[PDB]
Amino acid sequence: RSPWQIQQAVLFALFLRELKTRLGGRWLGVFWVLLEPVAHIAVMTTLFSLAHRAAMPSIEYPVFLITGLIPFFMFRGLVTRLMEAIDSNRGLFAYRQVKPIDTVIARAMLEISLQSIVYLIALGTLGWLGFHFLPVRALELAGVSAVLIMLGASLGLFFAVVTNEIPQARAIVRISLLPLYFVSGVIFPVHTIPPQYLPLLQLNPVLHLIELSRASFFPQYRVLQGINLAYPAGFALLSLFLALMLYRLRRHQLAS
Amino acid sequence: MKLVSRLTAKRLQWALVYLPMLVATVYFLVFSADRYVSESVITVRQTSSREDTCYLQTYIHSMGLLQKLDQQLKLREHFGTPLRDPLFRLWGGTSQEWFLEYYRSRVEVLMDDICGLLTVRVQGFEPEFAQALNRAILEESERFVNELSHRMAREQGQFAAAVESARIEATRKLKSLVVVEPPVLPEIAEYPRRWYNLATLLVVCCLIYGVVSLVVATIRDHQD
Amino acid sequence: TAKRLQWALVYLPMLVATVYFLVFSADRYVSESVITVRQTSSREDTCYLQTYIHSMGLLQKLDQQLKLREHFGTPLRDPLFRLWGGTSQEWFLEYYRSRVEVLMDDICGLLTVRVQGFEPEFAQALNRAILEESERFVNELSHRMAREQGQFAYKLALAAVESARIEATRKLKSLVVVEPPVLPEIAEYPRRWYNLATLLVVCCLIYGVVSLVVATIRDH
Amino acid sequence: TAKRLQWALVYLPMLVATVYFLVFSADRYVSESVITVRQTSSREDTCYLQTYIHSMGLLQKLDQQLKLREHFGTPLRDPLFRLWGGTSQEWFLEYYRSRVEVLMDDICGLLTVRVQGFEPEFAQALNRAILEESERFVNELSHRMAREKLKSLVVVEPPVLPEIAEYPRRWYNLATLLVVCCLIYGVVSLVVATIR
Amino acid sequence: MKLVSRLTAKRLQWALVYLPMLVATVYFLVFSADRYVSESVITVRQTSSNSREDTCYLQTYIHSMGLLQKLDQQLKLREHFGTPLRDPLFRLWGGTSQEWFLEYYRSRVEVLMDDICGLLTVRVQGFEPEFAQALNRAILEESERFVNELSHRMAREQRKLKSLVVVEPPVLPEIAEYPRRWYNLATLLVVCCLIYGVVSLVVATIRDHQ
Ligand SMILES: CCCCCCCCCCCC(=O)O[C@@H](COC(=O)CCCCCCCCCC)COP(=O)(O)OC[C@H](O)CO[C@@]1(C(=O)O)C[C@H](O)[C@@H](O)[C@H]([C@@H](O)CO)O1
Repeated sequence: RSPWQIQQAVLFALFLRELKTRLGGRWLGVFWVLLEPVAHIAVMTTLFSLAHRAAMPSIEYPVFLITGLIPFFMFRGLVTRLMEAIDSNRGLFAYRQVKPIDTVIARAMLEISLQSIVYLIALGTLGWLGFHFLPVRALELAGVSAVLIMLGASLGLFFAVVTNEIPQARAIVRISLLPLYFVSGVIFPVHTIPPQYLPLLQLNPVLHLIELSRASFFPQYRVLQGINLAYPAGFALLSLFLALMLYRLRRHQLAS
Repeated sequence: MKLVSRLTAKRLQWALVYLPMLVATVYFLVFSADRYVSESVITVRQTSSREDTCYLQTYIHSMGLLQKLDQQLKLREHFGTPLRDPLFRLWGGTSQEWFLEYYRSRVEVLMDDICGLLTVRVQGFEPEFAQALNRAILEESERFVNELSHRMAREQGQFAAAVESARIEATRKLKSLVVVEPPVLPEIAEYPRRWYNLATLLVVCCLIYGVVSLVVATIRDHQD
Repeated sequence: TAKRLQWALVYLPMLVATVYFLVFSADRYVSESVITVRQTSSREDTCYLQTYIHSMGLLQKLDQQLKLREHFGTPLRDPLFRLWGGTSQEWFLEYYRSRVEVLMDDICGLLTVRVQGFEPEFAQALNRAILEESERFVNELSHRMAREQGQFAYKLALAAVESARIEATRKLKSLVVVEPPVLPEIAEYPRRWYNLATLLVVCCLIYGVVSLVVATIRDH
Repeated sequence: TAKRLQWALVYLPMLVATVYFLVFSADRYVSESVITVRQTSSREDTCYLQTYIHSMGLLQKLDQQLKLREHFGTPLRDPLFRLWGGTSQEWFLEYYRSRVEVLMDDICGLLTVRVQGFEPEFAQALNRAILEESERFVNELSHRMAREKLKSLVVVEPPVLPEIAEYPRRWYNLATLLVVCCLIYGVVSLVVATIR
Repeated sequence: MKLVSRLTAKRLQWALVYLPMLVATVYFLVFSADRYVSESVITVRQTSSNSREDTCYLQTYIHSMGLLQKLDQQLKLREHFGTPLRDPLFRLWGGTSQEWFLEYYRSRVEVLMDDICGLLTVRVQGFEPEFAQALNRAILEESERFVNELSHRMAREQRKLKSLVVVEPPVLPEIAEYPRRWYNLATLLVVCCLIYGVVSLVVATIRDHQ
């Protein structure tokens, strides 16, 4: 048996286990992951519909919200769920074909599959309501989505490796995932904030990725200066390098 | 249950990956038709103000302009010439609403809020036809704005010394359209991008095949 | 291999940095001026000036007048802080842009210019040269603006032409100076200690990351 | 050991500050003035005054008028705050900027100038000379602009003769130094104990 | 560290629990001095057109020094504020510096600005009600004189230009607003208790630790 085949086997089994425990005993989690974008959209439109109409009179608010929200939901899930994978299977590390990175990859693939299903369903009901739901340049959208996915998975693995001890710090990162929602262009277009606050917001790679995904989605969408893809690409590459290094070095102490 | 197990990975791959490739490859490289585009940028201005730009943007996708253009250049018979492509062609005998939707899908108007310019891109199966359609749209546009101004001034004159001023206002083209870039003449087709469409299709079918394989495997495992 | 990396990674760059900074460096005196253009009879005019200081035609006029080429190559002690003989025009422009610093106070609406030079008198003379050239630049810009309508054009029309021909010679816009160029006597630059501390931070970062890389690759 | 950081860290700065502030310090009187420039027929002129007060040319005219270089060298007992003889021009500029504090209140456009000196009459004279020269520059700007009383200075609070030395606050400085020195001791002791 | 065990519960109480009310009761009842307050409300208008900034001009001018010199020459504040020998805390000691006199005057005269629509309210404290009213009236008249001279100067360098609106004239108080004796006693009780509880907890844990 090749190492690749046993890797597929262990990933399949771990995916089955983690999909069973991610949703409820009678699949109550699927309702929550379908309803959370709905509640977010309801609150956001009912709070800023006229303001966003005044912002630019060319893009409807719900499609803008979906395109900026579903990738952020996937990124937040990848960051916040990948790091609990170590403590969920402490007792499972006794069968000599199971490694922590297998749990990491299983959780990541599930997060990706679930959010992709949610994205497809959301685009379907958005087109069903008479909105705009076809990306003009879908290949660049796929590229930016892949960059965002790799950045999120790398950060999740990095936080899983570093915070194997001190679980209080785990909680902390979830708190820091709340302001990241309110800054990275998810709610309101970034053309309305006063310009001197701009570069302090431009070190956030998720802002750049959201802006480029929206630009590749809509026809004739305007981006600001310094919203290059090179900065998120380099951030993701460096984060993945450091995460893999730290997992390799601190490998043996992730035992039972 | 039993119907869930009545398949395999190769069967799913043939159902969701290579068959769309076959139909897309025999469409785009064989059955498709070229679509040249012609591009212009216009903006009105008071002689001797984004409102009249809105009037123009609504008027381009209007219905009366479509009737005038069909009377002038006979768009209905032109768009049915490419039988090769049964989809992007205009089937004869269709209703007026579908014709209006087809025309709205062909000519595309875009606005930029920072500068206020109105860009028009017109799709046609011939380059000279696309240029002629763009020029006809522009001249009917200018005629519409001038006719609106003349209608207001003619109503003012119809209310009624001031008669000469009303006649001058009726004759004077107060609002005029200035063309930043004249309607261009295309050389090759650019909109039916075959290879890019095939590539994004490849990404899409790979993704849905992976997702459906995972969910069918988990429902097979749960059903046992 | 646990001590040799520290030797050349930081110890030696630090040592060469200190011997260069304490011995090989040369003085750079800075002349400071504070200006704001005013209409005789506003942010756009000082914006034009701010673009014009870092321009190239002004640099060519200054090179013709004050001969900046030979002076910036005189301090032979510095190999990196002097202008190399027979360099490129683009490198010369970048050197001039780096040696002349222009800041804007938008709330106060004032333009401050700090010009560096290897002699105390040259910095003041160069700053006065930029002042005079900027004044004549805005003056000639207004004159060229009025020249088209002056050259474009019964008795009242000729009277209007006579009354408008003086627009090409009237001094409509004037450069008001708040702080004239100064004559320094102690060099402000280089700031050896802050650059040294920056080298401490950068060298520590590179040493840490390369130590992590080596410790990771060690058990492979 | 721990007594080395117990004594040499916190005590010696306290003896240094005690032997400086109690005997070696020099009293510094301060005068204050509150002004605003207004046209007789305006924040730009206020900003002009702000950048002109701390300038170079004004320092040269004031050194010609009142010779501050001689006045700031009188106290030999204070080695820090006195102006050392034969120093650089730039250090003289920083010394003048430290000795003349200007504050901007932009909710109504008010300039306030506090001038420190070792003599009270000298401080008042310096403040009055600064006010007069700033007014002269304010109208001279418009005179040079219109050459090829346009403006006036409104004096809310004229320069005031001080009677007692407001600066330096010896007890306040000693107390805040003591607090920081103890804090520093606390943090270094905690880390040096928790490293063990 | 040996003195930590000395601080028993009965001791720390007499320390900061009871002592403070002893000194507060023997000060606020038999040693303090009454301070009558006169309140006026003004605003300067735009009559010199042929305006919050002039109100802030006035706010800076009231707490100035030249006005204090004028008022000291006019009504002799320095000898008046040394009248109560009973209370030294609320009294102006003789022979003090000019800067301390300025700080005392700034403490006695309180100026606030209603900022929604700019109303200048002035409260003046004095040991006699008629003196407080007189000081308020003198402040208002010097205020009007300065705001008129504020323009008279540039008019002369280049008629009552500006004007002072008196919404609420300086009233004559009957009873003294300050000091609030029983109120200060109640807040003092609250604070002295809170700190006693906190320090009792900290002395208990430092006794248990060592
Ligand atoms: C001010 C910024 C915005 C306003 C937020 C206001 C905070 C809400 C109020 C507190 C909501 C709340 O629940 O508290 C939070 C505190 O907010 C944060 O996280 C700060 C987020 C910083 C990242 C922001 C990046 C932005 C992203 C841009 C790209 C967790 O902290 P906590 O005090 O509750 O933890 C105490 C635990 O009991 C024990 O943890 C320890 C401890 O004592 O052993 C251990 C460890 O040191 C650390 O976890 C902890 C401490 O020291 C480390 O700050 O203390």
